[PDB]
Amino acid sequence: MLRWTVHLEGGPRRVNHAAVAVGHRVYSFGGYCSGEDYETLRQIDVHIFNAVSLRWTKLPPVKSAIRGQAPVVPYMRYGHSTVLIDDTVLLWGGRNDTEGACNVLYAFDVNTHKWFTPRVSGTVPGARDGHSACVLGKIMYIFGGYEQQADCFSNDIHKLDTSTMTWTLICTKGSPARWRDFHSATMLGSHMYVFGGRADRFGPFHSNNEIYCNRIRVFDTRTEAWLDCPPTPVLPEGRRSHSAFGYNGELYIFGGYNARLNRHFHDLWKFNPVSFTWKKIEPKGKGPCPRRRQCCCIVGDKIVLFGGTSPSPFDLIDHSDLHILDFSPSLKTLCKLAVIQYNLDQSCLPHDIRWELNAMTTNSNISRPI
Amino acid sequence: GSMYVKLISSDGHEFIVKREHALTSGTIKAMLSGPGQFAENETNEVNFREIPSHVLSKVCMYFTYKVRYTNSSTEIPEFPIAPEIALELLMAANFLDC
Amino acid sequence: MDVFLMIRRHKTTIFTDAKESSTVFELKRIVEGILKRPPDEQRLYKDDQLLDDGKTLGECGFTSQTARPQAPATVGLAFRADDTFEALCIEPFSSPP
Amino acid sequence: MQIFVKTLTGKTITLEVEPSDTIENVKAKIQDKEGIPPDQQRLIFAGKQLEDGRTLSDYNIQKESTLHLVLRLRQG
Repeated sequence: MLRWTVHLEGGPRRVNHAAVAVGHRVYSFGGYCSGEDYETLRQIDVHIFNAVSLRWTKLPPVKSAIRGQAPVVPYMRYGHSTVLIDDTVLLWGGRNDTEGACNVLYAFDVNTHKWFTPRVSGTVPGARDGHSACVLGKIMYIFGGYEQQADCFSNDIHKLDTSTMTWTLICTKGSPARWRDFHSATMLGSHMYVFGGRADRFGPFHSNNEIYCNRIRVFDTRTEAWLDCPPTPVLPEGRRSHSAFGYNGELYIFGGYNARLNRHFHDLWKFNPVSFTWKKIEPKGKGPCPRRRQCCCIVGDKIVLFGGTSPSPFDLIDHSDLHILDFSPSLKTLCKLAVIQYNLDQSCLPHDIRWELNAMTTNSNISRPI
Repeated sequence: GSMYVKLISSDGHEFIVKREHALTSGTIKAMLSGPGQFAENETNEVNFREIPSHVLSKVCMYFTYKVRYTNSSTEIPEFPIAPEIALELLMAANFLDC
Repeated sequence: MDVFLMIRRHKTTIFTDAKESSTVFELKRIVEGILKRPPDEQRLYKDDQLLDDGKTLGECGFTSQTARPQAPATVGLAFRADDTFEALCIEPFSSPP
Repeated sequence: MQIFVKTLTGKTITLEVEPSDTIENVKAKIQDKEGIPPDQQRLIFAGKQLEDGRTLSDYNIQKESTLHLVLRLRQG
C-alpha cells in the first residue's frame, strides 16, 4: 500500500511551473519563484528529474540556430500548461510580470530538445493563465483559465487537432462548467474530469464573490457535451491549485489552497468514475507539507510531486523539494526505508543496493536553502 | 501449474505457499518457468541455500500481504520490519526481486 | 472475514488463507491436498487446544483482526503415526543477530 | 479621511487618502505600504471593479470604507 517513499531537496525552486513525464524522466518548464526576475525578457527554463537516479539536471540556454535570428524558445513564464504527445511537448499560455499577452503555441522535442512554433489555424484561444490542458490521441483540450485581454474567467473548451494544427472553439452541449482558473482537467478514457478552481459565484468577472469549486464536472469528448452527473455522498473541500492525475482508471487530487478558508492542503482524494464516488486516501509516511501549485507527474506506479508554495514556518515560501508517492511499494523499497530509518550500517550491503540507498538520500544541486 | 509451490530455506525449513503469491518475486517466477520446468520434469519447488528461515518466513508474509492489499484503498496496517532483520530482509528482497 | 494462517508441523509451514466461517475440516482438506494425508490422519491445534472438525475458524478463536496477512496466526499440525498420533512439535525458525 | 483595503486572505491595509484621488493613486499608495506593483492589483467595491481613471468620489467611497483587493496569482 501507498506510501511517501522519497523526500529530496536541492531541486528547482518553482511554483506555477508545468511538467510532463517522459518515461522515467520528468521535464519541468518555467514557473515562478519569489525574488527572481519575471519582468525582463528571459528564456524559459527546462529542468529534468531522473526518477531512477533521483537526480535533477538543467538544460543549457537555447542558442541561435542561424546567425542574426533570435533563439527559438518561449520566454520565461508561469501559469502555462504542458502536455506530451508522442515525442513532443506542447506548451501553451501562461504569462510573466511584464510582456503582456502570448497565445503562441510552442512545441518541444523531448529527444532533440529543439523548440519550434508550429503554424496554427482556426480560432486561437486568447492568452490566459491557470487554464487546464489534457490530451486524447492527437487532440489537446484547453479549458478555463483567466483571459488577459477579455479580463475574465473562461469556461470555453478550445481543442487543438495537432494532426492539422487547427484550433476549434467547441460548441458544447449540456450545462458548462463554471468559468474558473487554477482548476484541473484529467482525461479518463474519453471523458475530461474538471475539478476545483477559483471562480465567481455569479458570473465570469471578479466581483468580491470568490468561491472554490468542488462539484466535479465531466465533458464527453465523443459527443462534446457536458454531462449531468449524480451527486456524491462525500467530496473534497473546494480548492484551487491542487494537482490532479489519473492512475489505474481513477482520478486523484492532491493539495491546493482555499482562500475563503485561507487553508493550504496536503490531502489526497480518489474519484472513481464508474461508481462516481469520492474517497479520502491516507498514504503511509510523512509526505509533503500543505502547499499549492506543485506539479505531479506519473512514472509507472509512482507519483513525482515537486515545487509549490506554502505558508512560511505575505510570508509564503516557494519549494525546491520533491516527494515520491509509491502506490505499490516493493519489499525492497520497504526495507530500504527501514534501513535508513533505523540508521543501520550499510557497508555490508551489495553495491547495487547501496547505490539505491545513496540515490534516495542525496539532494540535487540546483538550489540551496533559502 | 500447481496451486502451491515449496520454498526451502538454507536451514531446511519448507515453506508451502500459493504459486500466485510466490510470483510476487520476479526471481521465483523465473525459476518456476526455468528450462525444462514442464510436464513431469516440473519440480514446483525452489531451494534457497542462502536465505535462512527467519528471513524467508517474513518474505512469504510479504507475498500474502502484497496480494491481499494490491488495489486496496482503505487504511491497513503497515508491513512490520524489525531492526534486527532489516539488512537481511533487504538483501533477500533484492535477490528475489520483490 | 478472511484469516491468514501458517499451518506448521516439524519444519513444514503452509501459508494459506480461509474465511472465519470455514471449518477446521476444510482446513484439513487443504492440508490433505498439499501433504497427502487425509483429515482423519490429522490433528490441528490453536496453541495447545485441539480443534474439532465441525467448528468454524471463528468459533476456534481465529479472527480476521488477529490473523492478518503480514502477521498470520499459527495452526499446529500433528499426523497419525501408527496406532497413535505424533506429539505436536513445531521447530522454531532461525535467529537473526 | 481614511479607507481600508483588505485581501480575501485577511491582510488589512489602512490608507490616508483624499476623496479626489484616482484609483491609480490608491494603487500607488498600496505599493508604498506593501510593495505590490499597481499592475498586480485589482480593486473592487460593492461588487464593482474600479477603473484607474475614476476617483474615489466617482465610486461613492465614503469614510471607513473597505475596498476588496485581488492580486495576480503568480504562486497559484
